[PDB]
Amino acid sequence: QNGYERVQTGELETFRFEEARSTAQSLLLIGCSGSGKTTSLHRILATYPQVIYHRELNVEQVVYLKIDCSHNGSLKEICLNFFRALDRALGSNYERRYGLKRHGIETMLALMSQIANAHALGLLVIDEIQHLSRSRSGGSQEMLNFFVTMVNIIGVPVMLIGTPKAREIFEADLRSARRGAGFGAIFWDPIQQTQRGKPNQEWIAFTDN
Amino acid sequence: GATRIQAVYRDTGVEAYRDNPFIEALPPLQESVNSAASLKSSLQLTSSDLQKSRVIRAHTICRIPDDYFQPLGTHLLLSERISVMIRGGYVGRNPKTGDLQKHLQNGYERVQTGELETFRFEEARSTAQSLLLIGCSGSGKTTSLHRILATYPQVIYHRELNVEQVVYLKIDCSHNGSLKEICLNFFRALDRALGSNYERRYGLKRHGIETMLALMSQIANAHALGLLVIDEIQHLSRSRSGGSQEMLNFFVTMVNIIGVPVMLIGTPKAREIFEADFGAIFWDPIQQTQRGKPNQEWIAFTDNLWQLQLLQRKDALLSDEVRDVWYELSQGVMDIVVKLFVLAQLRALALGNERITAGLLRQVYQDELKPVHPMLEALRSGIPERIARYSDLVV
Amino acid sequence: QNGYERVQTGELETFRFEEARSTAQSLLLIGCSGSGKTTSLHRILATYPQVIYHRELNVEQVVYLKIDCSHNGSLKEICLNFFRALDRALGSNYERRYGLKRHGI
Amino acid sequence: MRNFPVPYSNELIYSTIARAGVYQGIVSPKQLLDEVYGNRKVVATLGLPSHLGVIARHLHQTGRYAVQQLIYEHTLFPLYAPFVGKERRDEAIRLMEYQAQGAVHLMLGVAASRVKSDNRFRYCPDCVALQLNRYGEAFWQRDWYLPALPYCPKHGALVFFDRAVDDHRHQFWALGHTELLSDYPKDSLSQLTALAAYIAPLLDAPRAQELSPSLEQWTLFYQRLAQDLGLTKSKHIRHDLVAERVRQTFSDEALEKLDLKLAENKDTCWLKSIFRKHRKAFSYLQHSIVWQALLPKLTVIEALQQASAL
DNA sequence: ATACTGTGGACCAGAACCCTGATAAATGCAACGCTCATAGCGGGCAGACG
DNA sequence: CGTCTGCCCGCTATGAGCGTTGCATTTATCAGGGTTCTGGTCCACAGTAT
Ligand SMILES: Nc1ncnc2c1ncn2[C@@H]1O[C@H](COP(=O)(O)OP(=O)(O)OP(O)(O)=S)[C@@H](O)[C@H]1O
Ligand SMILES: Nc1ncnc2c1ncn2[C@@H]1O[C@H](COP(=O)(O)OP(=O)(O)OP(O)(O)=S)[C@@H](O)[C@H]1O
Ligand SMILES: Nc1ncnc2c1ncn2[C@@H]1O[C@H](COP(=O)(O)OP(=O)(O)O)[C@@H](O)[C@H]1O
Ligand SMILES: [Mg+2]
Ligand SMILES: [Mg+2]
Ligand SMILES: [Mg+2]
Ligand SMILES: [Zn+2]
Repeated sequence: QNGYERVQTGELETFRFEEARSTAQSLLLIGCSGSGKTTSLHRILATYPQVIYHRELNVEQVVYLKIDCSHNGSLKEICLNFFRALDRALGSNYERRYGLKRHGIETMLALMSQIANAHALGLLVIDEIQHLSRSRSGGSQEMLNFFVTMVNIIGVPVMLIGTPKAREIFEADLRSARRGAGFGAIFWDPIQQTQRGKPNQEWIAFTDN
Repeated sequence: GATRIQAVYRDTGVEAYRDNPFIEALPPLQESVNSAASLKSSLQLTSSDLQKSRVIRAHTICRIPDDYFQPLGTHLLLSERISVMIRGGYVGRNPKTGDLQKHLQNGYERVQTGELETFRFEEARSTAQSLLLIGCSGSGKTTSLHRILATYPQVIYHRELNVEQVVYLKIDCSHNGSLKEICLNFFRALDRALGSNYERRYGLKRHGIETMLALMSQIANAHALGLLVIDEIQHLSRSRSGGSQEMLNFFVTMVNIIGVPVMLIGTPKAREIFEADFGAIFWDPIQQTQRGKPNQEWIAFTDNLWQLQLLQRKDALLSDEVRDVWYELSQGVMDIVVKLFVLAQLRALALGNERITAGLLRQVYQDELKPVHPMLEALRSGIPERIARYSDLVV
Repeated sequence: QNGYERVQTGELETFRFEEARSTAQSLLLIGCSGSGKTTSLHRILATYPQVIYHRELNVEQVVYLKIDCSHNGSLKEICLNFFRALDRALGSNYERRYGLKRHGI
Repeated sequence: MRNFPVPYSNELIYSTIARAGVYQGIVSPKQLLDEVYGNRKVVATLGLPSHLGVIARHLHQTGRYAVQQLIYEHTLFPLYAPFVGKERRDEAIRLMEYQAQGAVHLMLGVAASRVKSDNRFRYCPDCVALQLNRYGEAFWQRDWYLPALPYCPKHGALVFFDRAVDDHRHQFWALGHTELLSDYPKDSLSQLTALAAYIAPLLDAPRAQELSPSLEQWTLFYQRLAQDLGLTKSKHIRHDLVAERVRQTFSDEALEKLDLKLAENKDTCWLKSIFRKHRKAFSYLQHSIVWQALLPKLTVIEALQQASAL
C-alpha cells in the first residue's frame, strides 16, 4: 500500500507488485533395464524423512512421493495413483473424495494441485514411463499436451525414469524436449572392462568386494 | 488469494480519460527511457561468496536462470501495446455516468434467453481491441509477460462504489480442445485471485454449454476485468467435431459485443487455425549478424551474463572464440543460452578445473543435452525442408 | 389413430380424421342408502358375458367394467383403480406398465 | 457475496436486493435467497422489511451505510415512526435488526391491519424518464408506494399493472423499461395531489427520527387547538362546523376513494374518535387531514414540533 | 333550586394469524447405461513361383 | 493360373464423456386449536328543565 501511494504521488518512479512462480524443474533418467534405476533412487531418498511435522504451522511436509505409470497408457489412472500413494504416505483418504467418476482429467489435474500445496511436496517421481505409447484412450498429441500442462501447474519438481525406448516419446517436439531435459538428461551405460588403454578400476573394485 | 489495494485517484492529462475511476486508480504510464530499466533483474553476488564451500557455491549457481532477466527491444513495444489496450477498454464502461449499468442489464437477457446477440439498449458500445503473440518454444513468451503484468495491482477496491476491479487474469486451454473445461478454468482462476467460490455456484448445477458461455461474460463485467489472457492456444487444434471454430468465434464476440480485451499466446503451429479463418506479433530467436556487423543485443546479453561467475579461477573477460562456440551450440534460443552456462559452471566446480573453455562447453553440450540435438541441428542446417517439421519457425 | 396424438400432445380435443364420430350416452343414478343400487346393477349386468374372444379379428371385447371412487378424493387413484380392475378381469398386467411410471394426470 | 450494490437515492431496499441478482446472473429465486441470506424461509416485503443486518454486513466496507441509515432512509419507517409513540418505536427498531418478520408488523399496530390491500406493482411513467436519463437504471421509489395514496407528489396518478407482491413469495422482481411502457391517462383529482405533495416532505425530514409525542400529548394538543379555534360546545364539539370545514377543504369523492368516508349519522366516526380520548394510534392520513383542515398555513414538521413540545 | 338527555369511559367476545401434526406431490443427487474414438489379430480373398 | 504374401476387413474388447433413472429429501396441502387484539356496547356521571 505504501509503495502504491508513493508511486501515485510521484516520489517513486517504479514499483513491482506480487508475481508468479516459474515453471517447475524436471529431470530425465534413461538407462537400460537391469542397470539399477529403482535401487539407486530408493537408497538416495532413504536419507530424507518422508513426513515432517511442523509445530508453529499446521503443515505435514511430505518431502517426496513415488508413483508409477499405468500399463494402459491411460491418463486418468496416473491421476489416481497420486491419491492412492499419498493416502499411504499419510493416514488420510483422498481417493474416496477427489477420485470420483464425474471429474475429468482437466479437473483431477487441478484437484491434485491443491493437496500438493497444502502438504508441501518436494518431489514427484514417475517410474516406468515406457508404458505410455500405443494407448487407446487418446492420441499421442493428447498426452504430449497432458505432460506440458501437468508440468505447468503442480509446482513440485518431477523426475521421469524409463528405458531407452522412451526417448522417442519425448523427442517429438521442442516444447516437450525442452521440458524433458529441464535440468539435464542422464544416460546410463553398463560397466566397461577396458577404459582407454588400461583395464578398468571400477570393475575390479566391484568384483573384489 | 491476492492482497487488495485501496484506490487513490490520480489526474490523467488525456481528455478522453476524464472521470473514469477505473483508469484513474491505475498506476501511471511510464516513458520508454525507464521502461527498459524497470524490468531488469540480476543476482546479488556479494564479493565474499567466492571463498565459501563447494556445496554452497554449487547451490548458489542454480538460481541464475530464475533471477536473471534482460530487457530487449521488443519488450518495450509489447509493454506499450498492453498498456494502451488495458487503459482503452474502460472508456466505454464508465461506472459513474450510467454506462456500466447499461451493460449489466443487457447481459441478463443473454443469460435469460440463451443467446449472445440479444440487446435491450442500443447505445451501449464497447471498445476492446485484441492481440496475438507467436514465437518459437523457449523464446520467452510467458516469462516476459508475467514480468510486464507485474507492475499492476490486480485486485483494487473502490469505497465510493462497491466494486472490486480485477485488472487482469490468466488461464490456459485444456489438454484437449474441450468446451466445458475452459469456462471452469476461468472460474477457478477468478476465485483463486479473489477468494470467492464461483465453481460451486456456476458450473456444478448441470448447465448447458450456452448457458455457461452466457454466465462467463456477466461475472466478467460485475468485476471490471481489464484484460484476459489465454495461454497455449495451440491446444485448440485437438478440439471436438467442429469445436475449433466455436470458441474462435466466441473470443471474437467478447471483444466486439461484451467489451473485454483478449490476448492469445501460442507457437507457430497455431498459425494454421487463424490461417483457415486480431493483430499479429512474431518473435524469433536472436541472430548473430543482421546488419553485416555484430549484433549489439547478443554482445550485451553475453557480456551481462558473463559477470555472474562463482569460479575461483575465472577468466578476465569473454574472448571471441567462447562467444562463437556459445552461439554455435545454442543458436540463440533463450533457454539453452542460460542453461548451457549453468551446466558448464556446475561441471567445472565438481571436475576440479574452475575455469570455462570452449572444450568444456562442447563436452557438456554433448553429454547433458542429448534430447534437444535434432532441433538445433535442423536450425543450424538452415534448410526449409528440414524445418518444415518442428523447430518452430514461421515460413 | 386419433388417440395416439392425444397421448403425444396431451390435449384431448385433437383429431386426425374428422370422419371419426362418437355415439355414446350418459346416465346418473341417485338413491337413499339401503335401496339396492349395487346388487340390482350386479344382477342386471350378470346377463352379459364380459370378456368375449373373436377369431377372425384378434380383439377381446370387454362388455362392461366396474370401479369405485377413492375415499381420499385423489385424482391419481381413480386412474389406478381402472387399471387394477382391468387386469383383474383379463389376467394381464397394466398397472406396472402405466401406473408405475412417472406420469402426470 | 462480493459485490452488493449501494442503494440509489430514494430507493427501497427491495429494489437493491432485486438488482443484486440481475448484476450477477442469478435467475432461480432459491439460489438468490441462499446466496444473499443463507435461508429459504425469508419473505419478500415492499416497505418495512425485516432480516436487516445481513444487508449492513454486505455494505460494511463502505462505512456510511449502517442499519440506522437503511431503516430511516430506504424504507417506509418514518411514516409510522412519530405517530406510534416513543414506547413502541424503539422496540420496532430493535426487532427489525433480526429474523422476526411479522412481529414488526404486530408492534407497529397501525400496520397490523391483518390482510392488506392493493399489492399491485405501481409506477409513475413520468419519473422513469428522469431515472433513465440520470442513472441509466429504473427502480422502485418510496414516493410511489405510499400506504394509501396511489398518487405521485409531483406528476399525478400511478399506472398499475396486475402483478402482485404476494403472488410469488420468494421472488424479488426488478422493473424493466421494455415491459414498463404501458402509459395511458386516467382520471385525476387535484385535492389528493395536493395532499400527497403536503405529505411527501415527511419522508426526508430528520426531525421524525428523535421526536414523537404520546397519547395524552395528542389529546391535550387537540383540545387546546379546539378551544383556541372557537368552534366548540361546552367542553365538546359542535359536530357541524368542523365537519363543514372538512367538506369545504376536501370533496366527498376524495374521502370515498381514501376509504375514510364521513359518517355523520353513526356515533362511531374516525373524526369523533380523534376528538375523544386517544386509545390507539391512528394512521398518517387522519392526522394530516385534521392538520390541513384546522391549520391551513403551517408545515408538517413545525406542526408536529408544536404538538410534541407542549 | 332538583329530575331527565347526552355523553365519557370502562369493557367482553368474534375473530385473524401462528403453531402443530399427518399425508400427498414435486425436485436433486448418486448411480447406471449409451456412444465414439483407437488399437489390433486372424481369416478370407486379389496377385505371386511352380 | 492357385494358394502364400500382402491386403482388406469385419469384428471385438477397452476407456473417457454424456445422457438417463430411482430413491430420499424437500415442498406443499389441509384440519384443529388457540390466544391475544380490537371493535363495537352498555353503565354511571355531569349538566341542563319543572
Ligand atoms: N530476456 C530474457 N533474459 C533472460 N532469460 C530469459 C529471457 N527470456 C526468456 N528467458 C528464459 O526463458 C526461460 C523461460 O521460458 P518460457 O518463457 O516459458 O518460454 P516459452 O515461450 O514459455 O515456451 P513455451 O513452452 O512454448 S510456453 C527461462 O529460463 C528464462 O530465464
Ligand atoms: N329387490 C330386492 N330384493 C331383495 N333384497 C333386496 C332388494 N333390494 C335390495 N335388497 C337388499 O338390500 C341390500 C342391497 O343394498 P346394497 O347392496 O348395500 O347397496 P345400497 O342399497 O345402494 O347401499 P349403498 O351402496 O351403501 S348407498 C342387500 O342386503 C340386499 O339383500
Ligand atoms: N551398484 C550396484 N551394486 C550392487 N547391486 C546392484 C547395483 N545396481 C544394481 N544392483 C542389483 O541389480 C538388481 C536389479 O536392479 P533393479 O532395481 O531391478 O534396476 P531396474 O529396475 O532398473 O532393472 C538389484 O537386485 C540390485 O541388487
Ligand atoms: Mg525398475
Ligand atoms: Mg510458457
Ligand atoms: Mg353400493
Ligand atoms: Zn412521478
